[PDB]
Amino acid sequence: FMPVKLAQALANSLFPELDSQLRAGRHIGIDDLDNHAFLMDFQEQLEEFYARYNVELIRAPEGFFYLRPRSTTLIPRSVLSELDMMVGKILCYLYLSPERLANQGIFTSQELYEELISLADEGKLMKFVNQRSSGSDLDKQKLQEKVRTTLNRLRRLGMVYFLPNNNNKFTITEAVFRFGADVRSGDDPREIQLRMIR
Amino acid sequence: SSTHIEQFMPVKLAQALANSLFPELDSQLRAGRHIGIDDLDNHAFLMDFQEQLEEFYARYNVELIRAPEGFFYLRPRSTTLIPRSVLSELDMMVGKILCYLYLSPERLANQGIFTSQELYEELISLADEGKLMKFVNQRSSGSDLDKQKLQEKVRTTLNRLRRLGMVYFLPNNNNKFTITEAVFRFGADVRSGDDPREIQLRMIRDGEAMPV
Amino acid sequence: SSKSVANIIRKTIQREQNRIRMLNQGLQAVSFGQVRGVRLNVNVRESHAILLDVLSEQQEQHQDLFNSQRLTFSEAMAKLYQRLNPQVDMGQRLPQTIGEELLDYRNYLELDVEVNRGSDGWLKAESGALSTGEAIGTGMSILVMVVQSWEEESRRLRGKDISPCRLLFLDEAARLDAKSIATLFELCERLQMQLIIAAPENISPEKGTTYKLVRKVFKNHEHVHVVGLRGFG
Amino acid sequence: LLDVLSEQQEQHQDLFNSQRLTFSEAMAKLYQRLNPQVDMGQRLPQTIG
Amino acid sequence: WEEESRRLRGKDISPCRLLFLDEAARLDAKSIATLFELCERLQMQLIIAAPENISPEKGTTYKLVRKVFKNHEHVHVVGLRGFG
Amino acid sequence: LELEYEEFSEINDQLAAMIEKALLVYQQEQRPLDLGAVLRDYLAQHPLPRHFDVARILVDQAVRLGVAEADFSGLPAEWLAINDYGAKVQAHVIDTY
Amino acid sequence: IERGKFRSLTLVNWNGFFARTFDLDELVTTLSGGNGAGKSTTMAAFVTALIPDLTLLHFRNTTEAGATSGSRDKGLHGKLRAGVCYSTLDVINSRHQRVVVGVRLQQVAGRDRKVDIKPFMIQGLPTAIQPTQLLTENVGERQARVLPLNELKDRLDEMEGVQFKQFNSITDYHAQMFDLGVIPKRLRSASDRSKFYRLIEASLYGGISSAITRSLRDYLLPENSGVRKAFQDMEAALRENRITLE
Amino acid sequence: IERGKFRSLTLVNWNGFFARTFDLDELVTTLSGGNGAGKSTTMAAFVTALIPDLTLLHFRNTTEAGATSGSRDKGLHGKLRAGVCYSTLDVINSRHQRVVVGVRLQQVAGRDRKVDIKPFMIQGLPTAIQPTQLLTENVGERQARVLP
Amino acid sequence: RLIEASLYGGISSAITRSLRDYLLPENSGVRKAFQDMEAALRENRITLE
Amino acid sequence: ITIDDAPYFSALYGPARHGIVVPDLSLVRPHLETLEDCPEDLYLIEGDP
Ligand SMILES: Nc1ncnc2c1ncn2[C@@H]1O[C@H](COP(=O)(O)OP(=O)(O)OP(=O)(O)O)[C@@H](O)[C@H]1O
Ligand SMILES: Nc1ncnc2c1ncn2[C@@H]1O[C@H](COP(=O)(O)OP(=O)(O)OP(=O)(O)O)[C@@H](O)[C@H]1O
Ligand SMILES: [Mg+2]
Ligand SMILES: [Mg+2]
Repeated sequence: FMPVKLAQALANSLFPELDSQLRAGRHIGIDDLDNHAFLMDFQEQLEEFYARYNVELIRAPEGFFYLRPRSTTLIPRSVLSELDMMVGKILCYLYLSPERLANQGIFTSQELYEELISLADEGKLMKFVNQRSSGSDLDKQKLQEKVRTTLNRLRRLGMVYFLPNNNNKFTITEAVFRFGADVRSGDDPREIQLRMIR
Repeated sequence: SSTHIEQFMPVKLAQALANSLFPELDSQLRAGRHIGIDDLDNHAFLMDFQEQLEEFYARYNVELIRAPEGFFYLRPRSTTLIPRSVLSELDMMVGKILCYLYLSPERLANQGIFTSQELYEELISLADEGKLMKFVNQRSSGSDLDKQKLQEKVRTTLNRLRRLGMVYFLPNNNNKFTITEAVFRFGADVRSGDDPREIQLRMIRDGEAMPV
Repeated sequence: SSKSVANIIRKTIQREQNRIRMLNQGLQAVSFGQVRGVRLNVNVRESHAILLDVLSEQQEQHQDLFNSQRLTFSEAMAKLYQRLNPQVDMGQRLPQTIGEELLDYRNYLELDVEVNRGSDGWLKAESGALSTGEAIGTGMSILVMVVQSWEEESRRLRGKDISPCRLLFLDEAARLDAKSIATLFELCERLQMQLIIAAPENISPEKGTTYKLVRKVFKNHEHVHVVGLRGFG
Repeated sequence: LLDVLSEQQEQHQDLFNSQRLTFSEAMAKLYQRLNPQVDMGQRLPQTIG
Repeated sequence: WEEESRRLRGKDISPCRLLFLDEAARLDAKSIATLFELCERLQMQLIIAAPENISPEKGTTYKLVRKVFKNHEHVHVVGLRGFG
Repeated sequence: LELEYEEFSEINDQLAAMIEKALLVYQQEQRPLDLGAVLRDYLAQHPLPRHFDVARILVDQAVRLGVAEADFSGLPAEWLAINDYGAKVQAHVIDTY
Repeated sequence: IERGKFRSLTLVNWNGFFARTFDLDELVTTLSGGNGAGKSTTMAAFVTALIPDLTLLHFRNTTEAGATSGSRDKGLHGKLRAGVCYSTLDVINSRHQRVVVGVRLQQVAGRDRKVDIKPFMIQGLPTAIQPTQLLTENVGERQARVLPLNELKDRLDEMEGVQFKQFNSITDYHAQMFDLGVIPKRLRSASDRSKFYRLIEASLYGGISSAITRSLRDYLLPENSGVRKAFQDMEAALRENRITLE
Repeated sequence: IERGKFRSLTLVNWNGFFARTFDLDELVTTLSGGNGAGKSTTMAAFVTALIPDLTLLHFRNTTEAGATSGSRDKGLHGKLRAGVCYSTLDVINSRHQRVVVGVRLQQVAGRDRKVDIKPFMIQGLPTAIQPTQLLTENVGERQARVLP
Repeated sequence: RLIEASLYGGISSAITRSLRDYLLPENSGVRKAFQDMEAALRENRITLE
Repeated sequence: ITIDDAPYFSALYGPARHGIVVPDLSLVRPHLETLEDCPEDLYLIEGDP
């Protein structure tokens, strides 16, 4: 047999879509009203359903849901690039207090580009593009292209939402905290985030 | 009555989804693997609950299909919830050759065990060697380095076909392998003795195959 | 329209915060193992705080969306909420329902339970991060919170000279140490709330009434012999 | 079922005149063959055979 | 399980035996007496926990007290004995 | 440092011994036992702070001796006083030994 | 002023209790006895009399305290005995009115372990009459006879000023209990019953309840109508027009 | 034949314990103390030293027993302090051989509250050596230090 | 499972549900004879399918 | 207020039930001339709101 509430949950019309998304690694935040409510309602059974795949369904303390595979995962795994985590930690830093007054939650690609270039060390930047590179225009253009590419990957993960127009301006969701640092009693988030970025 | 499985789901479908074989199979199927007669467990499972699985997957806008040869596979629709991809032309050359090898009664005495060299020899016997070499490198003219490069590409594509379930390597020797009936999908353009253009149109209409 | 709605919402929020703050004080200095206090932490969600401020002071920037008679008020609220925080998605649900959700004040509040453990500050109460007795004590605390809230709620529908009864249980009470039981007795006494506790004789609280049970077989049937004591202290 | 499979036609046809045992029943278990109602999964349980 | 491994094990080794029980206070005196005689007849070791000393005349016992001390915590352990 | 030690007191076990010896006569003669009178007489032999423990132990010993047939009558028993300062007991007389 | 109190709990013909009445303390009542003596049984009686709903009632063992529904047995049937059984509470309001509330329990015959339950209430009883006396006949035999609801109704109606009310639905029973100040909230609907039972059973087993923790705002905050009804009335003209157009 | 026995349990740098050694009994060992004293923590240390498989270890409260919860946190991390930690067992084999099994535990820096485990075993240790002293270095005036 | 059930005490739901798996041991002599019949029955499955 | 005291209070306050509480009543004196849009009889009371 099968638990009644589990059968009810997976009978719901929203399940196929959410399944598809989750398997891809997308994170469900409070923004997605219906999906988030659905997970809140049926967590106790969905956790068991996905445990059958050797994959863990976790609700982050901030509120967003996501899947974590074990070593014996039944779902084929894939892994992010170094530049990807660099950009992710940058976005976590930009989730700041003056952000509210600075941009009202809406950023641009240039903010991130310039922040990345200003805050990172040159050596790891060269390692990102190519070791043979040295402070040249074409290298910076390639790095811009790679930044746009990885930003789209992150949009796929649900970290960042593009505003619906062709231009590259976006808003940061709470789920970006997954890149963030460990927090200890009384520690300042800016300092610890910078400490890891260094 | 209320709080009763039948309210939300057919009993047979729930019974299938609760089976211990389902997660494996699901995972695989989604990845594009074909299922033949040799992997009994899976095949039998498929057979037992065919219609429930079909109905299930339908939710995704994907067809669970059964070829006449007895092998199952997934065909996504245009509105598919699951991504769809196409094979490379080299994969097709190796696919149609593996198909002719399966049919060949002349080699049936091998009991299905073939060697990469035999496959390669058959392929070069039929296709235009020097014109096919164009795909390995635009400057190829029959040099041995380029011939070894072709053999290595064949070795790589054959490994991809293994992941798709179209061929099984021996347990201890990787230079030898065995075929399965799933290879007959490479003959979908000629199984009926009719106008090739019309066949091709029919196939693209059904979502079986794309041009390049 | 506009400002007045914001004011009624703000006053309702303020009154709820104050009542919670009053309930909160009764639970100060409750000793349960290393736990030394319990609180109900109440906060306002940002996405709604900005909406409330906008509705209070920037109404001239959105009046087109409010006085358009082709759509109703709740729909106007939903559309304004989507205009702010544009990344929010809507699950193919009618804007009417989202509007009525915005009309319900409770949706603006975020609620947590916190404990003042040991040398540390205020921590969110997680079961896995507490001993057994601390968990039991915290549970009792939250339960009395609920009971007090419900009595305050209903009194506007009850007679002026009626005060409902209050009673709670505890099974396998042996799990609590003497200090914790003293704390629990103090709480219930200060709250005029009755208790019934079961223990396999390991605990002998001097105050209150005690019943001794013994099960026997009599004329080939199960029978329970009962004795009672009270008045000590 | 072990008695059904163990004892064969030629000698035990004189034994088979009992109402409980017959040959066809081995194929009748083909119905049971397809899927028993096992619940928890470890190692590999499959079927009546 | 011990009987199953009789074949694989060397002849001269008998494996150790040990079990736990938290919140032993849920059991009354008669039940604990039963449990002790069972485990001793089987050469079975036990580790049990209870807020109050539920077993005064059998085995060893330790008493734990936690002290807050210079903005951290420290546990003090003292033994108990049946008679004095 | 090295582990210290602490010891238990056997005063309550001794108390149980005196009470059980004092109570054994009722069974041997099969004399009807009333908890009210017995508790009132027996509490007079100890000071007030110890009364509660004495009452508990005495009840523990007494209930093992037979049953009270009145319990099946549907008639509740009264709360008898057993000392000053206001202690009470509820129990039917023990008849069936 | 002068909060009400529960005065006593009575069991009739339960497993191990033919006829027993417990006099509850004003602050603390302690049940004590060896394993299997019947303590949890008494608390089962209390709560079943308080909330007579067979959909919610589930007396799982204390071990495995938090698991799923699991078995189809709710654990109540085995606590009854053949014949008729009762559970009753005696209460004193702030008005000092003596009200007796309870239920009648019976084992439904069959393969499965099912129970039948019927609530009732009595008002105006003299202070001189105890529940056990009402519910039993002192026939010549060694043991009395428990008398069904028919005999009970006839016996009570004979009394002067005593009223016997017998309910057909749980909702009515809870409404009367609330009106007399026996519970802190009037259980409008099944959802309210579920939350009240959650409260009681969470207190019974102990620990930080998962369900209470999930829905904290639903439990601790009252719902306010003022913010809404203005806009329902203002919205009315449009609603009617839209429906007419459709 | 003489069956083997567990001699003792040792904890180093756990939550509330710096370096403590419990001597087990041949039949029964009891732990007592008020709520929050640290009894369940001692249980957890023992079982961790017995089965270091981090996929399995899950220390629920005694309440909520039997509920398969999938909790976000397994409850082990908080029972450890910063720095290095140990948990070891001393056993007398049926062959009258003294063997010391154990694990080295250490918190992982990072937002996720993860833990690292490295098992080890010691054979032939002289009977006069106590694990508490073997695992620590005497630095300063009776102010010992733990060593990796 | 065994140790955890002992620690929290009581009738462990998982233990009782699969009691066969926990108590009854496995036998190699049975397997050695059954290897041949396993081959045969596999073949029959093939055919059936 | 409860249903029992509701009739008493409604009788007590009479027409002024729906007045406004304003603790000074001199701060309104300048505003008052502007009141052209109000119920024909407005009631004002002084006290701590
Ligand atoms: N549903 C049931 N079916 C059969 N027997 C039952 C049932 N419920 C309880 N019993 C038996 O009734 C007796 C009393 O059980 P109960 O749970 O009331 O004990 P208790 O005094 O609360 O024990 P403890 O405090 O140790 O849990 C025990 O013998 C128990 O086995
Ligand atoms: N994961 C954790 N994180 C933080 N503190 C913890 C954690 N686990 C336990 N503690 C704290 O450590 C102390 C010891 O808890 P523990 O459960 O070991 O005590 P105990 O004496 O067994 O108590 P009880 O008998 O009530 O279960 C308590 O203060 C508990 O709050
Ligand atoms: Mg019990
Ligand atoms: Mg503990």
